[PDB]
Amino acid sequence: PKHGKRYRALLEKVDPNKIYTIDEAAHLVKELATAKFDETVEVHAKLGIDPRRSDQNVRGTVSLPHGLGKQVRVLAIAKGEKIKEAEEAGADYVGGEEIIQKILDGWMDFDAVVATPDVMGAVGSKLGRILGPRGLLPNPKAGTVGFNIGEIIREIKAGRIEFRNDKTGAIHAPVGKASFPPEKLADNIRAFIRALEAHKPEGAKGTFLRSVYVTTVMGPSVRINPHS
RNA sequence: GGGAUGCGUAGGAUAGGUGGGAGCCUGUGAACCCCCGCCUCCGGGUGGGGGGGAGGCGCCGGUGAAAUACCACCCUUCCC
Ligand SMILES: [Mg+2]
Ligand SMILES: [Mg+2]
Ligand SMILES: [Mg+2]
Ligand SMILES: [Mg+2]
Ligand SMILES: [Mg+2]
Ligand SMILES: [Mg+2]
Ligand SMILES: [Mg+2]
Ligand SMILES: [Mg+2]
Ligand SMILES: [Mg+2]
Ligand SMILES: [Mg+2]
Ligand SMILES: [Mg+2]
Repeated sequence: PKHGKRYRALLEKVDPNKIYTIDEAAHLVKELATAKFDETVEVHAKLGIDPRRSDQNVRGTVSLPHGLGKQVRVLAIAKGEKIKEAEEAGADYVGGEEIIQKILDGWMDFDAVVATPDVMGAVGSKLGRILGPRGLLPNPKAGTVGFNIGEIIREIKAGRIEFRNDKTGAIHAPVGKASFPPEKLADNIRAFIRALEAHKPEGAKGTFLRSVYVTTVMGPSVRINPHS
């Protein structure tokens, strides 16, 4: 069949006609985590926007109240003293334009890139075609470009996530782990939804949150009332 | 309501987008072989019947603008 026995059992646990409250889903989603690791919990929403126009894009970051339950390998590219501000903030890999060469050669061992605006000329032109397609190019809207490198790094290390609608008008984010207590999952989920709504495009017509789902890495989805 | 889509070059090859992902499937039957429906760019994709009887997939690496298992929300175009 299309799914293995493990996944089939999980499918029994969901009412496919029910719209769950966030509180309920918080509990349920933990039951939907039966893979052989501590599964990330995810939220997905179908947005009432035209992804074809940039002025109706939804893109930002939100600090999850309870963090991500995952460490983020952070590479910072900075010039001068900012190089130390970076290291001190806890950056995994630190460097200036010199390390651009490493990435040009194929080095990709990191999850997030942050940089001072003053290296963004080189980063953009040298790394743009490498980091861009990977959604790893530092960017104001992603909160990954700034002179306050240490504050950015700390926010990211503290559980700040980025979200950006895809070309189909959908949007997705990790919001914790199946090991989180349900109340904490619930908080993180709301935090994300709130951040989403704070980025509703003025021009967006009709229901913004057309649908909102919660799920686990390897499990089925649960449809939720975003305002619960 | 149900199901599949998606093929420049390179790449094992028909790579839809994004997000998750370090695991996934498998005596509730792997590889492999035969047959069939639908689709087909004639490569295959996808679903199923029969045989078979324990391995298969991903990661890694490689190619690439992008990387594949698995899962989720969607898109396009299509079927029932
Ligand atoms: Mg194509
Ligand atoms: Mg293509
Ligand atoms: Mg994917
Ligand atoms: Mg990814
Ligand atoms: Mg058999
Ligand atoms: Mg069989
Ligand atoms: Mg024959
Ligand atoms: Mg066929
Ligand atoms: Mg076949
Ligand atoms: Mg048999
Ligand atoms: Mg899922």
